[PDB]
Amino acid sequence: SSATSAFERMENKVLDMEATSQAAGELAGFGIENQFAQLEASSGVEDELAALK
Amino acid sequence: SSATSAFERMENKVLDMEATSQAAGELAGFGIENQFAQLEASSGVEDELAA
Amino acid sequence: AQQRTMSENLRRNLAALEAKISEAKTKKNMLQARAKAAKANAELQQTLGGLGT
Amino acid sequence: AQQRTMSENLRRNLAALEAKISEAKTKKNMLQARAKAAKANAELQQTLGGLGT
Amino acid sequence: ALFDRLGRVVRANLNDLVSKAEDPEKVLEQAVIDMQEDLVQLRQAVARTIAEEK
Amino acid sequence: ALFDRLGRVVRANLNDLVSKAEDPEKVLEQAVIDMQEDLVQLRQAVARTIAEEK
Amino acid sequence: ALFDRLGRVVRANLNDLVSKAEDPEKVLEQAVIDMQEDLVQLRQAVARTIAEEK
Amino acid sequence: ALFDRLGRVVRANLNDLVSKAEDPEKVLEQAVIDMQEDLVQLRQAVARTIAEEK
Amino acid sequence: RTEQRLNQDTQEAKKWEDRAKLALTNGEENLAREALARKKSLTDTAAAYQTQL
Amino acid sequence: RTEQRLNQDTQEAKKWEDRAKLALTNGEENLAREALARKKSLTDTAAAYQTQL
Amino acid sequence: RTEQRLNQDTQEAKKWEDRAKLALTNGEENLAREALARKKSLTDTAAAYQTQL
Ligand SMILES: Nc1ncnc2c1ncn2[C@@H]1O[C@H](COP(=O)(O)OP(=O)(O)O)[C@@H](O)[C@H]1O
Repeated sequence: SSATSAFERMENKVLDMEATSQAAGELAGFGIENQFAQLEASSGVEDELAALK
Repeated sequence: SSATSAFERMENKVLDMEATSQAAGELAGFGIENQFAQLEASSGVEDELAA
Repeated sequence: AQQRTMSENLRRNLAALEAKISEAKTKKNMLQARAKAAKANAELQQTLGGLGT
Repeated sequence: AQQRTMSENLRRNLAALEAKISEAKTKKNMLQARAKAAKANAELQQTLGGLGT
Repeated sequence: ALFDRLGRVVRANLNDLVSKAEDPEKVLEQAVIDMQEDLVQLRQAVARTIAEEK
Repeated sequence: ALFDRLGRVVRANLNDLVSKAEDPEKVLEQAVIDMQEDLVQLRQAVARTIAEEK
Repeated sequence: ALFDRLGRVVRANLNDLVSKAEDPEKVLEQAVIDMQEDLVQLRQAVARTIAEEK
Repeated sequence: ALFDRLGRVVRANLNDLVSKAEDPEKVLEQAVIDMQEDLVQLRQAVARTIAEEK
Repeated sequence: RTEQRLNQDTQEAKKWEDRAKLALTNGEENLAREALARKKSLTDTAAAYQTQL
Repeated sequence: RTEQRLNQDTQEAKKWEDRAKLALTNGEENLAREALARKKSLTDTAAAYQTQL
Repeated sequence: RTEQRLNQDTQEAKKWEDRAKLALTNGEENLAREALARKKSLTDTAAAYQTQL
């Protein structure tokens, strides 16, 4: 009946929802890191070519 | 009745066409750079010649 | 002496109150303007948007 | 002396509890933000996902 | 799934019925009128922030 | 606990219903009007303590 | 189990009926609307997240 | 004891129902309000304590 | 109307162009930079109008 | 429409290339790297459009 | 139909195969294996499709 316990219940609920979203993404077909890593390498060599000229 | 909430309503309404803040930031940078880059350069040389 | 220093403190609170109100008015108006900018932008997204009528 | 001793005890306790509440308040805001984020993330993954009819 | 698909069929049909009955030229015109109005309101709004600046 | 939680659910729902129906722009405006009024009253109040000082 | 098989047959028939009622020009478009509606909500969440960081 | 066990089962079911009716955005906020309301009262006690010392 | 808009900015641009030239001739860098920047802005606007036209 | 999208993306990529090289020259390398990332993103988008065209 | 999907799976399999080369160069066994696995899945579907065709 305390406000703090109500706060804690909802805190945990939100955290579970975040965890649900993380899992949902992975099940959907998590890429990201994929694209990001290729963009990083691409920008790497791009910086090298720019620096060169 | 609070200004903090008033801000939040406005802030959210904008997120209707983007506002990652990476927009304005990156943009302005190049803008200010390129402009003042030459501006100052061409002028200084040009002054001495004209005199 | 007592009434004067009491009054001085009250006067200081008055100055603080006035400053805060001034700030709130400034903030209020810029927010109305920013809200209107958002509304206008949304209507341009509509007209210069996708397909419709 | 007694008044001072006891009113100082209350002040420490006021400060501790004020600190505790303020923690909860700032957490309330970010948790709300997180909740919204999580909700939206789940809705998009289901809609954009090929799974289901 | 059955009723979720039902909803999709129904919403799609309804939007097309609305589009059909509606005259897009009047709507387009009206849209421009509204944009112009919003623009005027923003100009006034900008003027107030200028006024506060001053 | 059951009815204490019931109260929490109910108060939260009610505050949100009030917030939803209410227009915050009018309230914000009204708040500024009230603050300005209080400020004026305090200025008069200050003036009386000044008057008593004198 | 014949009841379940019957249910399956009925559900399949209904699914076929609603599938047939689909028209690509309206439906494809309708799907894009949905994806758009959903995006607007996710952006608003990101909007708040950014505000809190600030 | 079956009566007590029955009561426990009923209370658990009711607790689950009211738990489900919770919505974090409204409820979390509502909890902070309560903590605030309570603080205001404690401060007033401290207010009096200070006055008496003086 | 598009032509008139283009010309208006061309006319204003020539005013700040000349001011900049006078400033450059005198050797007053600060005035030259100010006028130049104003000219630049107006000529960019005029370019946009020319394309539209 | 595809043609228009393709050309527009190609043009923006050239702008970000220029911007990266200007930033790099000034000695703001981090900004240049960021610019090269924007350039790359637009190059890929344009490429997709080219094949689509 | 079968021809469309099949010819598409074969092209996509390449995107995955080439990415595996990049992942190893980046210094990552884990995503290199995943990239190889995703390449396999499309290769297996394409095999099935060609036979069906
Ligand atoms: N076929 C359509 N394509 C795009 N937008 C549409 C279409 N039909 C209606 N709209 C309207 O335009 C808006 C497009 O969504 P929005 O999220 O603004 O686009 P984006 O996600 O590209 O920024 C929607 O709010 C919707 O009401």
